[PDB]
Amino acid sequence: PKVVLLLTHSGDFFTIDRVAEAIEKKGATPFRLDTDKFPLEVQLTAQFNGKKSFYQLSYNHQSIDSEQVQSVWTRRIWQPELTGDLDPQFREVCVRESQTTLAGFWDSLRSARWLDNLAQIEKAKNKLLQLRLASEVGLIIPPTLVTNNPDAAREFFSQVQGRMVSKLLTAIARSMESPEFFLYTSRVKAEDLEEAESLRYCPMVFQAEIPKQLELRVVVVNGQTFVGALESSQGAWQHHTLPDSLLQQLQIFMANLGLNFGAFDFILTPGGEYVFLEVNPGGEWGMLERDLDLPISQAIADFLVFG
Amino acid sequence: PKVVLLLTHSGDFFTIDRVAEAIEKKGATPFRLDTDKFPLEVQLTAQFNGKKSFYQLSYNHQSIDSEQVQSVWTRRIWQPELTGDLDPQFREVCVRESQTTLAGFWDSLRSARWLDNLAQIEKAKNKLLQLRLASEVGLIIPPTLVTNNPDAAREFFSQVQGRMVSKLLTAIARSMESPEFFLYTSRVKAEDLEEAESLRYCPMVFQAEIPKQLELRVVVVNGQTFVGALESSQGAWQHHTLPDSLLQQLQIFMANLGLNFGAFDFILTPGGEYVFLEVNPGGEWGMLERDLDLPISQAIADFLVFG
Repeated sequence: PKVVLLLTHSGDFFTIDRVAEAIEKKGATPFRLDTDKFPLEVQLTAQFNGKKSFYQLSYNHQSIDSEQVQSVWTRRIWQPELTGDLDPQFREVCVRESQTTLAGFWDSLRSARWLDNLAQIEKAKNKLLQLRLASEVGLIIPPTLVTNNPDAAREFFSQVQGRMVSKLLTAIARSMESPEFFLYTSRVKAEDLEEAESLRYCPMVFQAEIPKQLELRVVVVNGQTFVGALESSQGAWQHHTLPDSLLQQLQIFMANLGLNFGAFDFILTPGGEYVFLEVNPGGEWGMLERDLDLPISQAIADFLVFG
Repeated sequence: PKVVLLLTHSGDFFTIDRVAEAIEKKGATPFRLDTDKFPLEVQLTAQFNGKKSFYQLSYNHQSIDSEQVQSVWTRRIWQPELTGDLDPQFREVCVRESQTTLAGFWDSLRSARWLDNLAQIEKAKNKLLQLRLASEVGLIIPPTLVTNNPDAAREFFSQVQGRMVSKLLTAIARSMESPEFFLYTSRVKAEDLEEAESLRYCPMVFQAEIPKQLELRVVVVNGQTFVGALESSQGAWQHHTLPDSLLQQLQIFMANLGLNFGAFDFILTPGGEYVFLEVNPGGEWGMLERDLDLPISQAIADFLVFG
């Protein structure tokens, strides 16, 4: 009942600092676990006899056990950082046992309050489920195809009435002066071919390019909503008010993903329709808070320390 | 409402044949999807406009769409078979988009009856959660340690009263005359060191060796139980009756994993105590059915076609 576990990457700064400070101003104690640093710099131990099976965690000369953890913040769950040119089977077993051990430790925290529960996060990461559920709840989506059939993709390029089509893929953005990195959906233009031997029969996600006057970033924390907008014309986030009908749909989308935290990307078309693009793959909200003074970290701390 | 989807590996024979035939004797139509053959030989397509977003599946010149699927049998969910010496980033994207596309297709079958639902299976695969839950429900487990702290492992070797300790790892068994393969937990004896540079800080699972007069394979299908035993002394499965107190604990274990199908490994000690070892990692039941005429496939077909 005495620490808030904050799960991040070791190269994360602004968002973790704000949440961590908001947590201690509330009276609680945060503990930062860089998940990329397991297993090289983090030790986990658990013993089972049918007694209590609790876990002990050590990281940077600090240590906690699982009954101390009262809430968990899933800022970033990263794959194990493994250094070098390791033999492939040794590597495969290290990575698989590391993931298994971590999953064992997350299960030992099942009674803490999670923002958010890992099973929800893993499911919600899938863009195809997002689109299916968004359209079911009444959100507008861009026409979208997933296929490993080149014929079906060829046919899809003709049904987008007459617009461009892009391929979609999650990527990491790192440069741009600031020393932080972001997860974002890259959009390469689709100009066909049958090459890419190494991707020949591999499925891809294709989506109709939609015209925008605004990009929206909608961050929802436990029923609080925080909205930034960018004017689009090839930026600084600006305030924006969403209609309540859209907010109600977002909550139904969010409760069907089992999530209490979400960052959503929308566009507003010239015609004025809100189009859902995706749950932002990195849950990225730091620019909103600083550029606009939106107290997102406070709402995060509030959920973690008081529900 | 017109096919039972059977998810297997393309090198699976006995178990899929029995279930498939039991299904058609009931009046239903099975459709075999070898998941290892996606994406090279299986085509998946889905289109989203907010209309219906259904999926089309083709495999070996047969095709179905997701509204035809009434039930799904998760015999084997295998990673994508990818052939060759592919460029690592192309490979990484193919594999990640293949998994994403498959997960999209499984979501489109969310209204069919699953044996078992994939979220349960993925969670239940974790041996550490199995042990935690087994001891909570009152099943006896062998003393077990997971750690990447060599000191903690050293200490564990002294607390097993005075028995041998093995390391545990999931592996694939393929030879032994018969042309099928099995998932099983390998047990290498623990004789320490600080080498294995490639596994130096990597967690491992250590377990006290327990004496056995019997190994048990307990297969449960929708509240029906099927038990095989092997006499241990360095075999042919033989009948065995479990006490009802153990059966009640198994059902509580199974309902806490959200599973309607499970293959469990136990040992019976010389002293006569049933010790839980693990949910059999491959759900392996084929030898039981043939060596002992236990109608496991019939119970599987029955669940899939009628609930």
